[PDB]
Amino acid sequence: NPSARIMTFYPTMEEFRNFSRYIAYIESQGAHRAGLAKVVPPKEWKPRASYDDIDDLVIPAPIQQLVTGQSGLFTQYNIQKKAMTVREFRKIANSDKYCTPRYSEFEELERKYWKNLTFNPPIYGADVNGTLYEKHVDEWNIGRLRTILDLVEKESGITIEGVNTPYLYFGMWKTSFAWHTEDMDLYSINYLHFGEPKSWYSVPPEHGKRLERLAKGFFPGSAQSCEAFLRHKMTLISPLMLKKYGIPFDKVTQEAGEFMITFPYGYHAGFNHGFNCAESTNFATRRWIEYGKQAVLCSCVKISMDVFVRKFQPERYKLWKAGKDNTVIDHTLPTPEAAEFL
Ligand SMILES: Nc1nc(-c2cc(C(=O)O)ccn2)cs1
Ligand SMILES: [Zn+2]
Ligand SMILES: [Zn+2]
Repeated sequence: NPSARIMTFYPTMEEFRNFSRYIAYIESQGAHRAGLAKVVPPKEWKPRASYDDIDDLVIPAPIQQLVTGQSGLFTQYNIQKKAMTVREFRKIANSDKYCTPRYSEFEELERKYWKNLTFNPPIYGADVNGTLYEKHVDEWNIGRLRTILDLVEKESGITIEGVNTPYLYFGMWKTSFAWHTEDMDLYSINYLHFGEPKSWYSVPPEHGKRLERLAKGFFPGSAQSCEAFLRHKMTLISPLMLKKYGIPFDKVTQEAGEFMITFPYGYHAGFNHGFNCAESTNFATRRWIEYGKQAVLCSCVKISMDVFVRKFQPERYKLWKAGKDNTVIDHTLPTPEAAEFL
């Protein structure tokens, strides 16, 4: 993948049964270079029979997304509103004031998003604790992926909501997710259960530092206030701005029934086309260990790396605790679990 373009994968039912092995396969294919990959599930796979029984589901803290800024540079302020049901959210979403405008091609809707981002603030039904998967679904179940991230809960019982538990996101037109990498630079999985599409922008992890540098120049007050202010998830940057400053990036639209995988240190941002619902959580592979050790956290979610270093890096353990671990990450290298596909 020399241009680090977003790749799409079509596993068979057999390939879909082992989650961790398929992540290892897409890395041996070079998917991790883009920082984002699309996975289309087998036609015989269904995580839920129907979504017509969730109208009374409560969104306890919906947020009004106020956006301030100009010239492709914006700050998003999330204003907590009173709790509302899925039914109440959907009615606002499909109303004359908040529904999706007319569009023939993506570029037209994308132009409309960047032109009207600061106007008529929408409501995002974000960070809802929960799952939409039926109990019996064993394949790609966001509630129980069985990766090495499970070690945190196994050893302490500690749960970090949205990180080692699922989050639901009820979107509407122009709802957004700002530029960020995951907590502890972990991997993420996002499934679009139903509704209108979700568009994504990604910056390859091998160019991640270029975006950080650009963000520091444009918001110097924030950079002096926090070591990793992009973790506040308030910064919106248009693709025209990334193009102007030579930041390599790619874009993709996720449709209902599709998965998106984000990779360690893979910067991403995007927006919802209209009323929809996504389910998400973080996960890990052996390659993540180094990212978690080297991750720059908010200085204004921290996972203890000790258990991971002791279990998967005992040879490099003594050097790390002393502070002499001078390991440099090669963002092009696939996870060691990919060896069988190479
Ligand atoms: N670690 C985090 N990742 C997110 C996040 C949200 C979305 C979404 O709203 O669709 C998509 C991708 N990442 C938010 S906090
Ligand atoms: Zn994310
Ligand atoms: Zn901070």
